[PDB]
Amino acid sequence: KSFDDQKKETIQIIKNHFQCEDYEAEHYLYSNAFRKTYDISCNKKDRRIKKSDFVESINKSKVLFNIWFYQYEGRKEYLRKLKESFIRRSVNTSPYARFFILEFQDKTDIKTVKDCIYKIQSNWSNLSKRTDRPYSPFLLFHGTSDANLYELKNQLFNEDLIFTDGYPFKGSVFTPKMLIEGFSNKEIHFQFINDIDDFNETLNSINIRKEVYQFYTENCLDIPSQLPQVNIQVKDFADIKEIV
Amino acid sequence: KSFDDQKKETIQIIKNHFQCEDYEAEHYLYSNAFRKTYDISCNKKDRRIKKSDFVESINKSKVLFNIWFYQYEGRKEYLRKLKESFIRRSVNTSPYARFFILEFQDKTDIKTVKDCIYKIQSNWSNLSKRTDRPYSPFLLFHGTSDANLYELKNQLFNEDLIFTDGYPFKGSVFTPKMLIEGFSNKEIHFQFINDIDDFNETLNSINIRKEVYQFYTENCLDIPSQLPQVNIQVKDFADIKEIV
Amino acid sequence: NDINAEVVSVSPNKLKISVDDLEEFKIAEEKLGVGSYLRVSDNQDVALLAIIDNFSIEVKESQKQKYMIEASPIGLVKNGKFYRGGDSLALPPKKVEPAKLDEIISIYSDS
Amino acid sequence: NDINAEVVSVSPNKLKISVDDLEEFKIAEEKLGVGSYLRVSDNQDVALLAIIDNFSIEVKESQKQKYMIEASPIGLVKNGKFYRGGDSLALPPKKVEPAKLDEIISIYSDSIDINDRFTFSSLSLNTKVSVPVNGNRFFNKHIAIVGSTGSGKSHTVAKILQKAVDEKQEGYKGLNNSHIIIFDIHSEYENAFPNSNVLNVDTLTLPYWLLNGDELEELFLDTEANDHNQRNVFRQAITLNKKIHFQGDPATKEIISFHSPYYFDINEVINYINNRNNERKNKDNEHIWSDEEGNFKFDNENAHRLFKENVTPDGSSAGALNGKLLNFVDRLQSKIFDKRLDFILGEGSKSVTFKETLETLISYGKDKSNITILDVSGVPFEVLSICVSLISRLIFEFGYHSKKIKRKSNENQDIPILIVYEEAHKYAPKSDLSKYRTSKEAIERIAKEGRKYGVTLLLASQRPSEISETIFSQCNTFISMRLTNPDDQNYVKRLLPDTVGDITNLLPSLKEGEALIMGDSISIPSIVKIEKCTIPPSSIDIKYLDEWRKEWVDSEFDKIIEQWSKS
Amino acid sequence: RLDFILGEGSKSVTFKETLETLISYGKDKSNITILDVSGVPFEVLSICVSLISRLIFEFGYHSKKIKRKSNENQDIPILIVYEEAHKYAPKSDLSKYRTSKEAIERIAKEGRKY
Ligand SMILES: Nc1ncnc2c1ncn2[C@@H]1O[C@H](COP(=O)(O)OP(=O)(O)O)[C@@H](O)[C@H]1O
Ligand SMILES: [Mg+2]
Repeated sequence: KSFDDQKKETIQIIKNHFQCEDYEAEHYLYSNAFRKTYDISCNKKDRRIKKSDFVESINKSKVLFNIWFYQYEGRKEYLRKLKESFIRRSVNTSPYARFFILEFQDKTDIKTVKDCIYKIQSNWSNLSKRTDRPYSPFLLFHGTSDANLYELKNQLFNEDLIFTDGYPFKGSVFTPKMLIEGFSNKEIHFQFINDIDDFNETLNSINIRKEVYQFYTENCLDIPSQLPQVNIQVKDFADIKEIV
Repeated sequence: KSFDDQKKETIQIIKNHFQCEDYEAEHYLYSNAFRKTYDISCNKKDRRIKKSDFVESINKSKVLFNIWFYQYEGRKEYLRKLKESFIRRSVNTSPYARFFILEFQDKTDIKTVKDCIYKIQSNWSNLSKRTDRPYSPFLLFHGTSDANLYELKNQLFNEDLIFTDGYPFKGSVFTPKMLIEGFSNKEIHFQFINDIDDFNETLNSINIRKEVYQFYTENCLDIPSQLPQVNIQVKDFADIKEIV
Repeated sequence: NDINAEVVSVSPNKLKISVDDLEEFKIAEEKLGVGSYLRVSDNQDVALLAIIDNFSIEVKESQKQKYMIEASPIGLVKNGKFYRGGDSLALPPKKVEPAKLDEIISIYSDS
Repeated sequence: NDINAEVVSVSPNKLKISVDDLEEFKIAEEKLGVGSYLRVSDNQDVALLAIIDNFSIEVKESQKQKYMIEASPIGLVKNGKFYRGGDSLALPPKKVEPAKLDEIISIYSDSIDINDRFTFSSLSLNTKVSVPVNGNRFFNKHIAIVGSTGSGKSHTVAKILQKAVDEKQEGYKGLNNSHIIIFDIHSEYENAFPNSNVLNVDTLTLPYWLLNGDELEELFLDTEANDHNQRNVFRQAITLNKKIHFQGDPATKEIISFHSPYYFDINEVINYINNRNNERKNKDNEHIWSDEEGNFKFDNENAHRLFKENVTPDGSSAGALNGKLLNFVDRLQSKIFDKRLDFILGEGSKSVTFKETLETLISYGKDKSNITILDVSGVPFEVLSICVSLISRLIFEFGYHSKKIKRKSNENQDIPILIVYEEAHKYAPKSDLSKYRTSKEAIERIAKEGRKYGVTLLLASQRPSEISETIFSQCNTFISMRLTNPDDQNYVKRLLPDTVGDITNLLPSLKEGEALIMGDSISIPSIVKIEKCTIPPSSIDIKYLDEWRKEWVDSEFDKIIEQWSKS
Repeated sequence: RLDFILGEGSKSVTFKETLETLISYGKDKSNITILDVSGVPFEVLSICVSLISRLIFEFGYHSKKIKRKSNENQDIPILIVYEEAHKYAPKSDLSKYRTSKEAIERIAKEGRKY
């Protein structure tokens, strides 16, 4: 039972418990189990916990950020294992309605988050002038002041990254059909969902397959469970660009 | 040391100190150091000079003329040396906003200035009708009277060298955008910037990569230093035809 | 951008690439040669490498430049690991740029 | 839906299909590639199935994407049963979908009976469907496995043979009936078949007296010289030597000929021919000799005395064959004295038996195995054609004589024999040179006639173009691993029946272990993925870089020189 | 001109000394042995090439006879460089070059395993 030998054993007993795949047994189920181990290290009055509580708590839809494998693998190695495990690409990525929910604090500057938007826009969109089914990413930002959120939108428009938010003029109600039309618009680079209330209104108006790639640091939303969700907890916004 | 030994150690002190390349050391920093030593030795006032003072005296954005490098190799060999050092060319010439600042003085014949303009026009322009990216050089002249300056432009117009200067009609203010469309205009052979105040306004209207080539005899204008610069001193204006 | 190339036709073993914009000329001289390697993908994670086989740059009096590149899909990369294959499909149109240094190195070093 | 394709044009053996929507992109990735299967119908019970020959996805500025699929109808599926044949006609338009797993399974599981299926590979595009072949028609008609070096040709050869050995009938435990002979030039199959008899040059004793008339003359005589006197004395020395060593019924003794497979001593034959080179006659044209027992005259009763070297000629004039065999005798004993030919011409061939040699070749001796591996790596290349021709003819004639027993007993042949020819172009080249002539005709007679005598081929060669077209055409099963030589590609295209669009340029792009099987054994020519060898054909070869990296060895050089002097 | 092959030194030299010369296992060990055959007469050049190529191959042939007897990992791999290989191994079947043809073709066909 060495360091690597014990790591192989806990993966197999996790795979026996859930009868699930091996890509998320090591990168999603093992990482959440280790986080709850150190979470109960502060108050350690409980050594015998029933499997209906401890295993239920770690089997969330969220992939929590582990600091020890962040230090043991490294910064580049940890983000590389989040590439091959959750954000899997093909040569021929299909036109699906992809939703990118990113967590915004006031301490994060605009320039870093811009570099994530051009990373998301260049990788998750095909606005080619010859294509027949163009797709554009949907971006949602939350947890921030409206002044900081409107500031990011202004500099995105000035550098020729045209987007839509369902508000084509001042005083407009949130018309969601600009977002679906902007999804298939070759001249709209990405969509910009303003807040939580516009996210659920948009989902009922799309009939094609929808995927959600949430990336958070502190808080995460209770988005509905029928659509595919891919949630990664990160240390900072600069790690999202090397993940997507 | 013999004559075949001490010259190729004369550059190695500057080359290792500044970590520079081959062409900007033997032709740009050695030649200025040779000229900066004679004018301090022929002077019978001061001889002592600090090595740090001598560093900043020769490291100016200027290729100083050297008299002793004119009869040692000849007229043809010196201009050949200055040709391939700073005015290196490729098979395909990029559509860049090249600015040519030539010093016009009253002792210069209009004809000798004229064949310099056709040499620049035939070298730094592709006004073919099949170009999707046409380009044409910018010409700037300084140090001459406006009566002699306007005389040069009038003779260029009679023999069908069509140019623009930012003044489309009499009494016009300087619109710099006439120089901008003339850069992409196939029927406009070159641009004729009148004075230095017209030159700085045109630089802010260019967003593509731009280069500056200055050829002077006594006085040299100051271009902002972020641009690529070629400032070469010559004996007379007739040398400029054989280096560009 | 530097080069805006794009796949316009796909065969079982043949790729036709149209270069729409070439703002940097130096890419055409070195990176778009006869035997150079192109990466064919819409994302920087998984790509399809093709070697050029032929090209044609035709210019007309008022029309835009018609730069066409003919290529053949020798293989595929995933996260910097090259897999030599055959008839892996790239649905057109696909963004085409010259292959990076680490991608060309991984063709010869991985085997 | 996910896929919206339909047939826009038909032809006798050819469909043009236009993909109109392609909503789900992974349909095009794995189900619309070249060699995939399409269901072409308007209902869900009667349909045609189609291989994909070619496709073209044009995309332009404003018009729709032009995805055209070039397909050829391979057969007809009716209510879960597949019927081969392109005779059935689809009137356009017909809705086109990718074939389901059950439809592709029924393509290969209907033309072959449940007891005639020989599965050793799966389909390359769909792993979940296995591709059986008609195992009777797989082996009874000769097999040719071709491909470049490093394509997996030897792993595919072994995986066919391991599945042939491991398969058994129900109700018995022990070895099965299969008999496979492998000519191993690179010594790879020793590790692949651990519990099998392996014969290299050190242990395999091939008697020289089992060589027939053509092979004995090929080994010793010169075809280019074509000397009738040298040929005649060689035959009569060998024929007499076979008689005097015969220990049996005198009736069998009289029918012993030059070509009859009986033991003769090659040293005595050299002595007799050297003797007749020293012939002297008297004035009555009779060659007179003197030995220990006394004077004697060369005749049929006294010609056996010339096998002894210790005889002297006694004649006034030079004999009939005097001074005509000096070049022949020097050539004759040059082959004998060479130590590289000790397995075929040494003292071990004296004590071996004709029955024991046959038991050695097909592993019927004390140790019996289905696989016999002939490691002919140590065979010198000038007798590789001799040794392959000897074993192939010893097996074909055993296969022929097996049938002639069985027709007297009114039975079929009990044992069939497969021979595997690795590097098959060296034995049987396209060139008509005489140095590989004898190995060509041995493989010729098995390719042309061995089908009826239980002797078949497995031609495994890197350069199929160098193989003779006459032997390659007699093969009916064709497995192509990967051909990258354009001369090799074009030759195989001219040697592969029909199958346009499948053999064209798929062969350069085939991955390792990925093969194209065609012939009467398989229902349709298809690209398959040969299943992995758990026990691979590893050849122990010298790794020069690993040996050159280490220290310059000094103790080894003294040992090499001294044993060279010892041997 | 033929003193190297037919002189008094050829009679006095031993068989072991020849393989120390062709392989550089003598007094001064060397990774590369350059046989400068430019001075060799052209009529005997195929004879010298075939003699050396046979001797080097037979050294590798008897290398393996040691190696099964001792069962030792230590091995001597030899690479032979034939500059102007078309004249030592021609397509023509003339007797002037069949000696050097046969020695090279033995190395090309059997020398992989030795
Ligand atoms: N069916 C297969 N599946 C996967 N890999 C294979 C298969 N067959 C062969 N290989 C690989 O291909 C390599 C080439 O082996 P092989 O084809 O036997 O060589 P050759 O074609 O020169 O006889 C082997 O090292 C083996 O690992
Ligand atoms: Mg092999």
